[PDB]
Amino acid sequence: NLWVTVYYGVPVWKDAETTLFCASDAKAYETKKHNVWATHCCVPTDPNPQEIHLENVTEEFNMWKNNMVEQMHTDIISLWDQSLKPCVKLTPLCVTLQCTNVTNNITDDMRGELKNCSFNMTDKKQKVYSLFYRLDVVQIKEYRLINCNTSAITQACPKVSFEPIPIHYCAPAGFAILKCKDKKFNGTGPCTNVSTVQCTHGIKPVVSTQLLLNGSLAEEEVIIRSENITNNAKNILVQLNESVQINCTRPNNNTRKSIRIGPGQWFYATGDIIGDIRQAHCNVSKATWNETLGKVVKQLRKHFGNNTIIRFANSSGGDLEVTTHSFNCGGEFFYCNTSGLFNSTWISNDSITLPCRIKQIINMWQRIGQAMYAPPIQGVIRCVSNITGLILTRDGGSTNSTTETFRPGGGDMRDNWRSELYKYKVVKIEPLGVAPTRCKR
Amino acid sequence: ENLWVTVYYGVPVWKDAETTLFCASDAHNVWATHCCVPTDPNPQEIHLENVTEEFNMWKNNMVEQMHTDIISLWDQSLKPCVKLTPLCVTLQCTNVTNNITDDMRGELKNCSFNMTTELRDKKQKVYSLFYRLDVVQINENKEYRLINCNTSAITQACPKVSFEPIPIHYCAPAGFAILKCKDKKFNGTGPCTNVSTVQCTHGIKPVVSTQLLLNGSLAEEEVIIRSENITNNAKNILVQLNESVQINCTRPNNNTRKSIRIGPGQWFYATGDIIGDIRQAHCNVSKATWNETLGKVVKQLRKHFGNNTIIRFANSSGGDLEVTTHSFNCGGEFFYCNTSGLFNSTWISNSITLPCRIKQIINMWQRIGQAMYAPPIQGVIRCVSNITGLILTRDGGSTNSTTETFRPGGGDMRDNWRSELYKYKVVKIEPLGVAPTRCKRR
Amino acid sequence: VTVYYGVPVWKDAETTLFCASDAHNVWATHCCVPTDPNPQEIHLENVTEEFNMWKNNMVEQMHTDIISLWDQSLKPCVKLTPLCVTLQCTNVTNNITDDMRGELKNCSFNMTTELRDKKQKVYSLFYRLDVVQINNKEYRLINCNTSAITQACPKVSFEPIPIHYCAPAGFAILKCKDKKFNGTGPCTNVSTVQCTHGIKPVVSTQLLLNGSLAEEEVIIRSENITNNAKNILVQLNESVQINCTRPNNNTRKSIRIGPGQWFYATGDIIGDIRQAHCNVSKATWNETLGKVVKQLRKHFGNNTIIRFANSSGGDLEVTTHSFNCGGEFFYCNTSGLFNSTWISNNDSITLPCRIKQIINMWQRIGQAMYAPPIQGVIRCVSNITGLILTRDGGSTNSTTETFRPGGGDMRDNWRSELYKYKVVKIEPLGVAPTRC
Amino acid sequence: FLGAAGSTMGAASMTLTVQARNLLSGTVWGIKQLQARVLAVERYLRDQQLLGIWGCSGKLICCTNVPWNSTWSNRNLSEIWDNMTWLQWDKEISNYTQIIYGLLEESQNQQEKNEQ
Amino acid sequence: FLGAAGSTMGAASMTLTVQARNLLSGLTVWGIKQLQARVLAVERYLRDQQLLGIWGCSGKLICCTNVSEIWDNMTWLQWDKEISNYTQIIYGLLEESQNQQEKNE
Amino acid sequence: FLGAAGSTMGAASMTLTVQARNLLSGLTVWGIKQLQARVLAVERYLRDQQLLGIWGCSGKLICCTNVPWNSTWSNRNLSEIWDNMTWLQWDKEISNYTQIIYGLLEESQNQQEKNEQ
Ligand SMILES: *[C@@H]1O[C@H](CO)[C@@H](O[C@@H]2O[C@H](CO)[C@@H](O[C@@H]3O[C@H](CO)[C@@H](O)[C@H](O[C@H]4O[C@H](CO)[C@@H](O)[C@H](O)[C@@H]4O)[C@@H]3O)[C@H](O)[C@H]2NC(C)=O)[C@H](O)[C@H]1NC(C)=O
Ligand SMILES: *[C@@H]1O[C@H](CO)[C@@H](O[C@@H]2O[C@H](CO)[C@@H](O[C@@H]3O[C@H](CO)[C@@H](O)[C@H](O)[C@@H]3O)[C@H](O)[C@H]2NC(C)=O)[C@H](O)[C@H]1NC(C)=O
Ligand SMILES: *[C@@H]1O[C@H](CO)[C@@H](O[C@@H]2O[C@H](CO)[C@@H](O)[C@H](O)[C@H]2NC(C)=O)[C@H](O)[C@H]1NC(C)=O
Ligand SMILES: *[C@@H]1O[C@H](CO)[C@@H](O[C@@H]2O[C@H](CO)[C@@H](O)[C@H](O)[C@H]2NC(C)=O)[C@H](O)[C@H]1NC(C)=O
Ligand SMILES: *[C@@H]1O[C@H](CO)[C@@H](O[C@@H]2O[C@H](CO)[C@@H](O)[C@H](O)[C@H]2NC(C)=O)[C@H](O)[C@H]1NC(C)=O
Ligand SMILES: *[C@@H]1O[C@H](CO)[C@@H](O)[C@H](O)[C@H]1NC(C)=O
Ligand SMILES: *[C@@H]1O[C@H](CO)[C@@H](O)[C@H](O)[C@H]1NC(C)=O
Ligand SMILES: *[C@@H]1O[C@H](CO)[C@@H](O)[C@H](O)[C@H]1NC(C)=O
Ligand SMILES: *[C@@H]1O[C@H](CO)[C@@H](O)[C@H](O)[C@H]1NC(C)=O
Ligand SMILES: *[C@@H]1O[C@H](CO)[C@@H](O)[C@H](O)[C@H]1NC(C)=O
Ligand SMILES: *[C@@H]1O[C@H](CO)[C@@H](O)[C@H](O)[C@H]1NC(C)=O
Ligand SMILES: *[C@@H]1O[C@H](CO)[C@@H](O)[C@H](O)[C@H]1NC(C)=O
Ligand SMILES: *[C@@H]1O[C@H](CO)[C@@H](O)[C@H](O)[C@H]1NC(C)=O
Ligand SMILES: *[C@@H]1O[C@H](CO)[C@@H](O)[C@H](O)[C@H]1NC(C)=O
Ligand SMILES: *[C@@H]1O[C@H](CO)[C@@H](O)[C@H](O)[C@H]1NC(C)=O
Ligand SMILES: *[C@@H]1O[C@H](CO)[C@@H](O)[C@H](O)[C@H]1NC(C)=O
Ligand SMILES: *[C@@H]1O[C@H](CO)[C@@H](O)[C@H](O)[C@H]1NC(C)=O
Ligand SMILES: *[C@@H]1O[C@H](CO)[C@@H](O)[C@H](O)[C@H]1NC(C)=O
Ligand SMILES: *[C@@H]1O[C@H](CO)[C@@H](O)[C@H](O)[C@H]1NC(C)=O
Ligand SMILES: *[C@@H]1O[C@H](CO)[C@@H](O)[C@H](O)[C@H]1NC(C)=O
Repeated sequence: NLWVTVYYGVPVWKDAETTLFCASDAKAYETKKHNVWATHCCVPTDPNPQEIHLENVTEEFNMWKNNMVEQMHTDIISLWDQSLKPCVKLTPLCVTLQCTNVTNNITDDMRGELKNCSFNMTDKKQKVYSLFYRLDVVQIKEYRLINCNTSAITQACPKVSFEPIPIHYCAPAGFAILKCKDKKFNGTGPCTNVSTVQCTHGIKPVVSTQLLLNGSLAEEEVIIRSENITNNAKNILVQLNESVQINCTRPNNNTRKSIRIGPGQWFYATGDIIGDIRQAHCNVSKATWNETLGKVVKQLRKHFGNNTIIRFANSSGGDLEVTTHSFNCGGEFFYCNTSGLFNSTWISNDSITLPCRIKQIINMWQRIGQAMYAPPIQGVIRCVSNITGLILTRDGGSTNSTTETFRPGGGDMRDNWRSELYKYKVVKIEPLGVAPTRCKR
Repeated sequence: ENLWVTVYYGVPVWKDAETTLFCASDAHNVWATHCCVPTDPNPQEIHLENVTEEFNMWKNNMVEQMHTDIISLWDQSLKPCVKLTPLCVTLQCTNVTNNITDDMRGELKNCSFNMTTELRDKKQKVYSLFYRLDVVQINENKEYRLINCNTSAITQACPKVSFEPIPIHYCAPAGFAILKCKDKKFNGTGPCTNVSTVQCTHGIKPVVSTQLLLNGSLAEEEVIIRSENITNNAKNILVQLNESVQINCTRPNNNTRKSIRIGPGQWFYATGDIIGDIRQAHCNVSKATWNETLGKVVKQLRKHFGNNTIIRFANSSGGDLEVTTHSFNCGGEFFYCNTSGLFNSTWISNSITLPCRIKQIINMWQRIGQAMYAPPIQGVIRCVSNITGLILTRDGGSTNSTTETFRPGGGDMRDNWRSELYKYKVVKIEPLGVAPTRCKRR
Repeated sequence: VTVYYGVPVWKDAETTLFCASDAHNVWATHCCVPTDPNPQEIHLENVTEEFNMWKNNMVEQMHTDIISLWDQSLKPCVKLTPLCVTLQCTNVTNNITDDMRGELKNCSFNMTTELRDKKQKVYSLFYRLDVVQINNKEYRLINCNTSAITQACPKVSFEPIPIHYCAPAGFAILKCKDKKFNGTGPCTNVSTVQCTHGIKPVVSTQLLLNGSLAEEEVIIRSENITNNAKNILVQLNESVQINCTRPNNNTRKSIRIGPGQWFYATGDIIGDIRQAHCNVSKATWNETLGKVVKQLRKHFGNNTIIRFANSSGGDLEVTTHSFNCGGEFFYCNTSGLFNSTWISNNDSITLPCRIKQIINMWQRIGQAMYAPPIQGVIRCVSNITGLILTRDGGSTNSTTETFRPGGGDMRDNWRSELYKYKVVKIEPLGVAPTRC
Repeated sequence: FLGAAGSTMGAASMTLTVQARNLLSGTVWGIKQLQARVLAVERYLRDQQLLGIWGCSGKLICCTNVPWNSTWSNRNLSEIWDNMTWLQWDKEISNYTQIIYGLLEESQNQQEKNEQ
Repeated sequence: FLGAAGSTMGAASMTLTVQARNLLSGLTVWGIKQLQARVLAVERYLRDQQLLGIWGCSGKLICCTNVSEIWDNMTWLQWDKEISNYTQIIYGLLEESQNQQEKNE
Repeated sequence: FLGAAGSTMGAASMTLTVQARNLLSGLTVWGIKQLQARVLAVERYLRDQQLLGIWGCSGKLICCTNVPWNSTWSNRNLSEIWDNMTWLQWDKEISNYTQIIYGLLEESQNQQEKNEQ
């Protein structure tokens, strides 16, 4: 004598792939007035990021199959591309350039690094000149710009800022985001300390390779995470327990040369350099880096053996985007060496200076059909960033050895977001229960 | 009396309506541009017993909507493609004579010209072949221009787009329903006594052609002739065959493709040299099927023109190739075939080879503010299609002693999309109404 | 505290209204919603509503929509960048009257054609206002190399039609029917409507042409009447008819400028060359001002002398009366109208006009439209329905007030019709204490 | 779904649930689909609000305090609930639909104010 | 429609069905703004119904709740403006009362 | 919000009715995705309400109905599915044939209405 009864408001949910909305706090769009992030992720949030603890709930998480990562990746690309649509197309610059070397008060570390180029710019022609970095100019003393034969170069608009601000992803009604609070969670499998939230904690969409800057830190220990740690085709994301401070600069005091190339269409060229010309560079504390790397090794040996030799080595060959520390400082684009950071063998005066290159024609997101030109920044650039995680890869062939080699590397971008979104899962709420079984009318 | 109003929700009634239909399809095609909607594995028909409903294939809503959607998709697919505007230069064109058969002596030209390069300060000299239909004289002398360089920009169609028709199922949302006529001879308009309800259409391939309709549905048992005001010459005549006729078409020349960079990320695909000898493109229709097929049409046709007269077939009237010839799209190549070899007969009340012309500059929606350049195909083309119907017209006049002459017609694409969508109509469900009963109080 | 739903209340709100019209025109291809053949209005008995025409968001929306449509219409058109070349003119002296001496010039120039490797030499006429001499006489277009000059498309009409703005669901538009309402404050006799009346988007400067008339005397509306920084909008009771012409029988040469592009050049004038002009009935104009003056005295004193004078200065967009007749652009001299002193105690006025082709539409620097020529003789007739006036900064040190024509900002033209309308949001849910 | 369309009025009353189930549910293509979904909701809500106004919310069949006017139809119940269908009925009383609906709204307005 | 707006609070209660029905009954690229407008209109409708739902007034035009005597010389658009600063308290109280009423289920 | 996994208690279903307050709490390029999300939120809301309506459960959180429970669906008696099992587990146990139970609920309500009207 059992009967169907219907219950609405039942605490049941299912894994789901949906569209999350992007939100920011109420000050971000008052201060960062022309910032794309604040402008578009305009929904106010975080008055209180209140969690609901789920007593006795075990939930399975998987950071490498997380749709939140794929959505963020797409949202970042889409916004970036939309932001450049109304910007000046630098097609008048695809002419033969005549260049000479800048030899004026230059250091020995930059001979041949800067070039002084001139050309005939669009019934009228005007001879103009500007400075370019070696990386953007290819010989054909006749030269042309890189990415002038395969794609158009779009000048980034100087009125819009891309400076990262925290971004919160928020569930639409009918959905919820679950968090894994287990400390020392390795990105996969069951999590027993779980809570429910409306939005994520706020992730800054910082773009870098090899070293991950301005992210969150591990609570107790360095955490090594990978899809398959015994493979070689997978990257290892290392989340640090403490941040490492890195101080970067572009010491040259630059000027800006504004050239009109059409009806309100302006091109911004590097004008000249005030004072001595010196190499861009980044510093880290030597002592801090040494301790930090030692912590990484201690938590890495657990997967390789405590009698296994762990050595670090620098990157393999390839384009600068993957072989160097791709990094954005002050709005300028840096490509730092890093070989001074990953050069040691671990067996069971106070700083490191990394030289950096500067490049103005940038091919973002590993695409090749588009190129962006970064307008010069006047004055001197200095920034201080926090290294919060590393991306390492492992050499194969170790079967015939007692030593493993780890190298910095990886430029897929998704990994820079997997490192922050690893603790979140999206679930659909299914409030209607049909038949717990109890009574007749 | 004592009858009271009672309100019923979920009542099976409807009215004719115009709504938005959406795409569904089965497992880089322009006909499936994010058509991420499956069809049912069983788009089950719900038969309506004792329901008779009025259908009208003319003045429908589905035909105009289909036409609009096709043009929109076409344009959307061409938007992100290379413009060939920079190629409107004077061409230096001579005759292609090496190993050319007699039929082809004047058909192709070898044109050299100045073309742009990646850099603004550089120029290159290139050459390509053209069909004479795409190239005209500037004044008189080897100086030529492309046919549309005084009309519109020519957009190169994007490579990796096949444009091959996929049956498209049109589906009605929510409270709308598509009613289908299951009669065999409903004859375009009027009540249909055997109908059913469906959610999506059967799947219509958007085949684009003129005069002859290819790869459509066949009539059941007998030929069906449908025309608005058939005892007129004002409207055309749609003939649906009850059997197919195969037509075998080819472009026998082993053409090649010459890829030329014209700018920073832009390529032009030129017709290159031809390997082997050059022959004329053509279509083959078997006499063994055509004569019988045409005779069946005539027998059915001679109902509306009296049961005692002579029916004649003749060729098309003068006009543009898009209306005077039979247009095909095979492998992406555009053919303009001569059908006067089919429509030439006298019917008394008792292998056909069609030469074809080819074009690369296309204006298919009868618009001239746009034009498309069809890239050359690096290979030899053969296709066999099913003729499932005809669009015919007739001569006007009066005192001709009941002599009837029929000619190929059409060219207006909305009439190709009446060969399908004639049995379907969309209605709006209006599931709320009232009736009296013995229920005196709320 | 009972909860009620369907309560007749509202709050002032800013929303987006949609355009509708009666059944190639720029508004006709936008305002695609047909209007109601029999629109209804609901009188609200005993409803007083505060109106403020100077804070009316409907005006701001219309302003934005008109500009947007105009710009969108000009996007798929010919850029005239290819024509910024040295031009070589000779003064045209071919049976030109005295008042037209120096107005037209005939230049030869080297322009593009169908093929990019060919050039053609053409000749065309220009109005002096569009051409600058560079120091044979060499010429360039005004702002030839600094502005983006776009040819208007010959296929689009900008003739104003009586477009209506209609409320979206959840909103309503209220009308002020008080015959003497001065633009601000409470209004009784308020009605609820779904759409505004049809308002022709007429563009003008000093004189407001076409639209509605006041029923009871001349009504003078301003935001702050003692503030000389504000314009005075004066609505007339009877229109003043103006007969305007472009008397020259001009021709048009359609020449090729690109592969699928045509440029329209002014060709040889077929007939004799005369000055463009507008005719205002003299007696009507004098009566019209007398009515305006009486109403001005009500604000400035019944013992105050009222004087009219021409514009104090500025460019053509504010110093002349500008308008568009059939696509042609006129800049008329109104000093012949605003020249009198009013004492408390069969003829006509001809206003000479100039024609200009490159238009700095909506007063945006760097953006201009090239108006193609129109062949034949052009005529139009229009109704002066209102005036825009300003006063001289003479402080209080005078017994005479001087009024001059205004112009410039377009928002003030649209405020002349959208002054009786207000948009409100309906809020049907509410509560009240009851015995339950 | 509409299988009962040819059945009589009193027969079709057994498929009201069947039809109610599919009245809400059952890059050019992308925009068409979004527009279609919005329309489905708008039509659904207009019908549900109307039942709400009439005091029939939540029911497929409801009786109200409105007598059938003898001028709307002149047919026996044995001729209305049988011997014809809803398509025919809808056409026969089509010109009174807005009258009946206005009366239904008024009758409920009175029933509700009478309850305080 | 809004014809009763200037009458009196009492009498205007007799036109509730007119206003309720009229708020629901009413090439493509720029038009996205109109599609957004339609969606927002639907959400506004549902917002009111959703408040009636949580307050326990669903399906009603005149709802009796559990939370001087004029109703003649004061109208809607007057009285409801005076309580604008108190209204949010009322809405909170209406929800709280229903939350306690829900205990009996 | 999702405050418990304390077996199939069911004594505090009011808490998740906040998802029925979902609308009360509320250059276009990717704004389409956000627009689609708003439309879907509305459809989900309306579909649950339609379904409770058609079954005769509208306006209630706990609806005691006329469809008997079958042993072919689940035969765990009662303590097993009330004191020891959670809602997530229960949903898994009766994850299949929910369309059966739902279809039966609609048939039952249709019968209840024809017997009254
Ligand atoms: C104030 O209102 C008045 C009307 O009360 C308005 O004057 C009218 O303007 C229109 C447009 O300028 C005039 O109509 C034209 O008349 C000529 C006569 O030859 C026609 O050729 C014109 O036709 C065009 O469009 C055709 C479309 O097929 C084309 O084929 C043709 O080539 C032309 O391009 C058009 O019909 C109308 O005659 C006057 N009215 C009077 C009485 O003269 C006035 O413009 C408004 N005020 C303002 C400032 O706008
Ligand atoms: C990691 O976070 C730090 C901040 O916590 C980022 O550095 C900050 O970057 C902004 C923008 O580049 C700097 O703003 C500048 O301030 C000067 C003040 O005189 C002003 O003149 C400039 O016009 C500009 O507004 C800010 O000063 C700087 N903070 C510090 C301490 O230097 C850093 O860039 C982030 N890292 C990465 C990789 O994004
Ligand atoms: C880059 O090259 C330009 C010439 O192309 C140099 O400009 C000249 O500098 C001298 C310095 O005495 C001036 O007198 C000339 O008038 C300048 N020429 C022009 C065109 O302006 C410029 O100094 C070089 N800059 C660097 C960093 O090498
Ligand atoms: C990185 O460290 C170097 C030192 O190794 C810093 O360079 C010194 O800067 C001081 C400034 O007063 C000079 O007096 C020294 O002569 C410089 N030393 C050398 C070797 O050049 C450099 O500034 C640091 N960079 C950053 C970003 O802080
Ligand atoms: C009618 O249908 C036939 C059969 O699908 C089409 O011809 C085929 O097209 C595909 C395209 O990839 C080729 O691979 C086949 O080899 C073709 N068939 C033959 C016999 O060669 C035909 O093109 C369709 N007709 C029209 C006008 O589109
Ligand atoms: C710049 O200096 C480098 C030094 O190695 C030399 O190889 C190069 O040819 C020089 N280039 C120019 C343009 O002078
Ligand atoms: C500009 O063009 C002239 C043409 O004679 C050439 O001599 C000169 O070298 C060019 N200048 C540059 C910087 O390319
Ligand atoms: C993490 O940092 C704390 C100090 O904050 C330190 O005591 C602890 O040992 C560090 N973790 C590891 C793995 O060394
Ligand atoms: C970075 O700069 C700060 C001062 O702004 C200094 O205290 C700190 O030691 C520097 N860090 C490194 C790694 O050089
Ligand atoms: C890595 O370091 C070695 C020296 O140990 C050097 O030869 C090699 O070029 C470096 N590679 C990169 C990408 O820095
Ligand atoms: C050469 O071209 C002309 C074009 O009019 C044509 O008439 C002639 O027959 C051609 N000669 C050939 C194919 O030898
Ligand atoms: C068949 O079609 C013709 C077309 O003109 C029409 O006149 C005729 O009435 C139709 N026959 C029937 C039975 O509807
Ligand atoms: C048409 O028939 C001829 C007969 O000689 C044959 O050579 C040719 O290949 C046939 N063409 C097609 C397309 O079947
Ligand atoms: C078309 O080709 C097929 C073989 O693929 C052949 O059987 C058929 O007879 C041909 N048709 C004609 C009209 O020649
Ligand atoms: C056109 O180009 C020729 C080139 O010799 C020049 O002489 C002529 O003056 C140019 N025409 C004009 C109007 O400048
Ligand atoms: C009207 O103008 C006077 C100055 O002429 C100013 O003091 C006064 O405040 C203004 N009134 C309003 C309502 O702005
Ligand atoms: C202008 O001249 C042409 C000459 O052909 C004539 O046909 C036309 O009627 C004239 N128009 C006017 C208004 O004089
Ligand atoms: C159609 O009519 C027959 C009687 O002629 C009846 O038995 C059958 O049930 C009807 N069909 C429907 C759908 O009601
Ligand atoms: C308006 O006020 C007058 C005052 O005498 C009153 O008699 C009349 O009934 C009121 N109108 C309305 C709609 O209540
Ligand atoms: C649902 O059916 C599948 C069929 O393979 C079965 O494995 C699964 O256990 C069933 N679930 C339930 C709740 O009965």
